Amino acid sequence: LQKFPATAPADEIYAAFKEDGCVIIEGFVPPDQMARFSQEIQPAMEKIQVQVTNSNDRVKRFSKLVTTSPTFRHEILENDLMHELLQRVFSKPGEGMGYHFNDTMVIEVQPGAPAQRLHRDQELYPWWNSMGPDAPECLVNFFCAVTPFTVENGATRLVPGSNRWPELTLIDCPQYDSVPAIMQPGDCYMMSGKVIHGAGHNATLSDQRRALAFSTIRRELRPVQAFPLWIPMQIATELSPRTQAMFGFRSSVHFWGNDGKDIGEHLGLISS
Amino acid sequence: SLQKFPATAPADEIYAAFKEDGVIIEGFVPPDQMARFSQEIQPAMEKIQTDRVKRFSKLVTTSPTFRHEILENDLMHELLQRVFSKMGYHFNDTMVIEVQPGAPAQRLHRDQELYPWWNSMGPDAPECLVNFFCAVTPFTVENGATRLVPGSNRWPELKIDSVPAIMQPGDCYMMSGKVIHGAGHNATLSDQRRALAFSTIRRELRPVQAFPLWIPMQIATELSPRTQAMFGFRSHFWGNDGKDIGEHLGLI
Ligand SMILES: O=C(O)CCC(=O)C(=O)O
Ligand SMILES: [Mn+2]
Ligand SMILES: [Mn+2]
Repeated sequence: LQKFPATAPADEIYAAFKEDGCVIIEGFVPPDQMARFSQEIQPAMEKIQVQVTNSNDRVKRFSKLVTTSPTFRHEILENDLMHELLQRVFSKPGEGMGYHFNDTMVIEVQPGAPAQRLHRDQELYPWWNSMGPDAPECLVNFFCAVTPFTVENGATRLVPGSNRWPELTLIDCPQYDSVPAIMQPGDCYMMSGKVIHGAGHNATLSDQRRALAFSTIRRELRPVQAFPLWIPMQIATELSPRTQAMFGFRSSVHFWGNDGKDIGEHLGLISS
Repeated sequence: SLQKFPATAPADEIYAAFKEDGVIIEGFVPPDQMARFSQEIQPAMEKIQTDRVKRFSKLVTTSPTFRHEILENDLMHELLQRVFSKMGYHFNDTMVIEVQPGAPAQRLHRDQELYPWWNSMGPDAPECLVNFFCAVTPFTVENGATRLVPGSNRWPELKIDSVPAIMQPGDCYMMSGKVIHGAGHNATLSDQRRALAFSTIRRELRPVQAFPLWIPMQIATELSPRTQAMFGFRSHFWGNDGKDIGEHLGLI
């Protein structure tokens, strides 16, 4: 797993991403912004009841971020490097923006919580493993640290070469060896949907491991969150245009449109 | 390699024909519904203007007959369950395409070029898109009936022999995204070939129409629950933290 500062050119960061399916970006989010956001979402996180048994076994998952945290909708969402890398991954010259959000979720592995099974994120699109290691990307998660990731508080366990394996399968597996995603608040891993990984078991006793996941998918795929339905137009009018398209308030013809027109015309976001 | 079945035909006998040839269903939509629907969308279609083809998608808001009768077709869902489910399908688009006198032939294509990676998955790939292309007015060799190619789905690598899609009002052609086809030249002087397209796609795929964002909720409440999920007003995809989006919108 290579590592870059977020001051590094996008061509550089994305090259390691293509090769290994997986890069680490240091200060991908400014640590002051991450702690404002984290502070802002805290009354809501406290209001979440942990379950013990499931992917929600002693894990907090919370997606109401753009509606709850001003720092998220105004500053954290407006990451230029993210869009450079997303552009390079998903977009074709002349087709607009080739990507949108699948989900934007804070995941907090509680203490004692168990190692999540080794999966690929692209198992969500069941057919995608068949196109093989040389398939186009469907999914890229920018899995960010809100609080520190240690090996023992549940840092994501990643397999670096998974990106290029012979047969991408449901991990029916013939090899049935993982590395922790150690990082500091503000860092992030940028992970292909081809990369095998899973949450780590939080062996600590009070270290609530908090993360901020930006799950992005190609324009032609349906997201797990019905964002433009449950986000209010009040918040949407505070987002930048590229961010409104991230959440399905714009079409920025091809998909998610109104008779070939952008849906944002209908919603008032675009005026002729 | 192209078969025709009634609408009383057993859905598997219909799905078995779809599967190997990539199926015609006579009387898919009852002719009297299709007739009334076409009457309701007619003012709005009057209100529309080198390509000499009219396309109209605001069917759920325009037409009570479509909204309440034509959308509720139990055979359309029996077949989509057999094609997509492991509700594992939703709508891609609902369009009235009306080809006008003199309009040229449209280029042959597979509908699944919309998801540009699907052809690479070959002729044994899972289905991404099913179109139920139902005839509103009659289709004839003259007025530009669709040209289709029946075995072109099963081809190893995804000027050409074809069949015209001859049908009466109410008949559908149920067509895989893998099937090559194209509207014909409308050579008539007066025959506006009107058609009704149900483009359906599997649940993991995005639609070209942002239905739940332009169909008003005054309409959305007068859809059956399966038809609300068809249009994106219910839901695991398209949710609200795993919870059904239907709740937050008040329909559940
Ligand atoms: O939190 C982690 O370490 C991984 C989480 C993950 O992979 C998921 O939420 O699907
Ligand atoms: Mn995952
Ligand atoms: Mn077509």
